Amino acid sequence: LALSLTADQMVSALLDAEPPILYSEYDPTRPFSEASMMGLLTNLADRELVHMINWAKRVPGFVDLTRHDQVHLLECAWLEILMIGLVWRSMEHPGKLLFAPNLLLDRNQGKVEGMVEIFDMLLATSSRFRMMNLQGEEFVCLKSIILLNSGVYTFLSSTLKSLEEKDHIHRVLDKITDTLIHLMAKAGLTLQQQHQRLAQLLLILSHIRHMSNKGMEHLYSMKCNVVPSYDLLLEMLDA
Amino acid sequence: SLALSLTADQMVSALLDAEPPILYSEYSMMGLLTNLADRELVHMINWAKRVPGFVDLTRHDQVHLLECAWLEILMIGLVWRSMEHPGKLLFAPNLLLDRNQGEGMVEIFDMLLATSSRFRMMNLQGEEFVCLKSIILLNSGVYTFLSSTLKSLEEKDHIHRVLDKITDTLIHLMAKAGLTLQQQHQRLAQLLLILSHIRHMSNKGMEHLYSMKCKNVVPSYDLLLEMLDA
Ligand SMILES: CC(C)=CCn1nc(-c2ccc(O)cc2O)c2cccc(C(F)(F)F)c21
Ligand SMILES: CC(C)=CCn1nc(-c2ccc(O)cc2O)c2cccc(C(F)(F)F)c21
Repeated sequence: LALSLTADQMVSALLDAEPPILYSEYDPTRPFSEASMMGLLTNLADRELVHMINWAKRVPGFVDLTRHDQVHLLECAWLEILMIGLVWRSMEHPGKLLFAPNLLLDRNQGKVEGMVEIFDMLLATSSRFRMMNLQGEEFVCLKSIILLNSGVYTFLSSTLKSLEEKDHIHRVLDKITDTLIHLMAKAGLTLQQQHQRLAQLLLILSHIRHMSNKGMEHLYSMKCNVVPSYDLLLEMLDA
Repeated sequence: SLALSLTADQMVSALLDAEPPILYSEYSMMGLLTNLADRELVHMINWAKRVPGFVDLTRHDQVHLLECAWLEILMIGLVWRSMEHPGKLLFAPNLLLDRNQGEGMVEIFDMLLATSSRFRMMNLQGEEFVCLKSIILLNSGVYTFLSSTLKSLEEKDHIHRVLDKITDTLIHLMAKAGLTLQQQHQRLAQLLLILSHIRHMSNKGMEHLYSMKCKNVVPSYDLLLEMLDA
């Protein structure tokens, strides 16, 4: 089971679980309009969705959850997860968001003003990871943490099983924390640097939550989808 | 620079000394929060000026931090107040609400409750608490300064440096309470992850103000700037 993994076995499992990078619908009309871009982002996200489920089911400890909790965690975290993907992808492309390898946009290219604030936010984050020289093995830990953390406070409670599930999530989070710290020691950071890096990394998740909330906000503000329903996800979950 | 030299114990002591008082609700739900919020904000600005590192920022930077953190700061105070009242939110000593007295915003109410209860199972400590509060003041708005000029870059480093001193401070508090090296970093992580949840609740909150046509209760950049300058 998942709580038994060493830190080395946790990084390995997480690396192996990695989803693939997808391409954007090939050769769209350029220049873009506001909706054409959104049609492209939306299409891409939907296609990534399928793969994130495959990825989520291989996150040590995810499967031990009832289906209901697996869905609720994904519901809450999916955009955050895409967004950290993006920001990772974009690190060595100052000024640009690499949504797909055939879809690399600067702040002017794509066609709203609330959108450009998010874009700006994604760019900032990406620089920050670049500044911190974020490592791949750290990124997979962070992405996993996002998955297990984002929706855990809103399980709601009561029943003993509801408490068990929350307690299990929290224990997996702890091993991921042990894993991050292990990577940091391994790399030769002092304890003090280790603690500090861990904090700096985790604080960034709060910004990623914020951006997701902003993004979700916008998504709900179109008369179109375009946001995976509970049943959609449940289904996608049964093997 | 001052702030960067503090010890873990001096940092905590500065932070406890700076705590706002707990105010009473003076005397519709939106009515009561607005009355309370408005009075609390005055105190929050004076608390903020006392957070080590914070006055070393430019006034425009102080304002942006506050503008970004204000609801999360209210909210976290609320969760800490309610910690010892499971099932209830202690808005004020004379305004302690249960889930059922909770029109819209029962979602936010529930989340608030869940956070409080998370606090309670964690045995969250007053000293840890004040450290998290400060972390939020300095973290929530730092990624959106605007870099550009040399100053804005110097301001960002300085914030990150203070944040690191709050990190050392939390760890010190845990090492001193007896936690093992392992338990220290797991607890530091559990603490900070909760902050994502607070951000989340704050955003839902704002969302809810705008759909209540209550956009007005928000402190504006200029409102904030005038209060700081006093
Ligand atoms: C241009 C802006 C402000 C984007 C925010 N955003 N980002 C992605 C996304 C899709 C795939 C991916 O891998 C990573 C992503 O971040 C995305 C997908 C749908 C809607 C939005 C939104 F929120 F803008 F409406 C999205
Ligand atoms: C100005 C307004 C109404 C903000 C909205 N607000 N304010 C507080 C809050 C206020 C003061 C305080 O001491 C503690 C609090 O938690 C609060 C708590 C729960 C939900 C909301 C909601 F949904 F309106 F955003 C809240």
